[PDB]
Amino acid sequence: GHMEDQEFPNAVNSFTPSVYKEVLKTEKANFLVSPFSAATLLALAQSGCRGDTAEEIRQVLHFVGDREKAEGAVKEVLSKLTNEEYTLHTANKIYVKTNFSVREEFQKIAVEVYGAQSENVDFSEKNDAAKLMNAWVEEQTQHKIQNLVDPEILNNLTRVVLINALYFNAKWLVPFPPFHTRKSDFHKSAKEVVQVDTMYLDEQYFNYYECHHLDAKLLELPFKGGASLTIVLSNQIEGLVSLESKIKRSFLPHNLTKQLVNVALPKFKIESTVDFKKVLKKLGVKKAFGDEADLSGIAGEKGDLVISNIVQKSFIDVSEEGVEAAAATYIPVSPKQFIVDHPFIFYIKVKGMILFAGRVTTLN
Repeated sequence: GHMEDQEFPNAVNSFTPSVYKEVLKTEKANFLVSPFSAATLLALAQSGCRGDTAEEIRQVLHFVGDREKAEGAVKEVLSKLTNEEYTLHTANKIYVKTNFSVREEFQKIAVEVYGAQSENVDFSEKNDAAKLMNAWVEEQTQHKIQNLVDPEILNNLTRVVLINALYFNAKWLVPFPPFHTRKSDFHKSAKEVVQVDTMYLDEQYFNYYECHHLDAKLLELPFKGGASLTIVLSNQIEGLVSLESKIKRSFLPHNLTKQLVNVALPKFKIESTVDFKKVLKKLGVKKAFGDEADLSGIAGEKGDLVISNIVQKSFIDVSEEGVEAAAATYIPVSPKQFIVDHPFIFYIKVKGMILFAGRVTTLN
């Protein structure tokens, strides 16, 4: 990012499993989360904070000290997540209590550096505020993400709200042939099975790895432009919890090599809404949410504003052409087996950086 001494891409990757472990606590089935995107929003917040407040956020993001560096670093990653071959869509905003006019300097850095914006809003009228924020999110996500803010979360004390909506769009480098898509067994556990739409791709060379410590297999499915979707598949039907007790190892980079493989991957769609205040509190951000809070870089004086809520909403829709891809039309000219037919972890990487992570434990 800024080069005097990458370790921002690296900080996100270590942040990722910590976030996953927290989200698990409240999510009981499938989920999707972007630790990366949340991280860039919180970094925006951090820039408007001061003293121990801002320093804490820095500590938890295990982000770098210098502000030209932090800002430059985040500015670089965000600029690259726009490709000819794939696009990350984000609607990130920091809405602030009307009483305290947002400093123009902060609204500017939001746009110029952190791919977000900031705006004053009256939280008094709960439902108008909610609608306003949600309508903005809809316009910015082509109406794909709706009702992000539940007006019930708003109250007389709402001071600063972080909104973080996103979704990813990419094409498989080697798409699945839809003719071969069929209903097949998916084992949610030993005792229960279901029939769900499953896609099939044979005799392809994909990055593959057998992790012996984890008793799992890993497969990296390539997107056009260098992005990828990585599945972490336990060798045993009910082995997911095990992988989650060792969640750190599951996201670590491995010596993946191209092996000849057949793949059976269910189609899946997931929508998640994540309370990142809850997450960040367990990870070490305390001051910014309470009385000692210092958001004077955003507006007002110390103690006027606190971060009241942090809400991420995202979805993923996995199909034959890729993710959030419309049905096109295509034709082409003793393999390892990668049959994804029980619960698994997945994650999307771009240029070595994890963008999204999640799990599927249930399908229909």
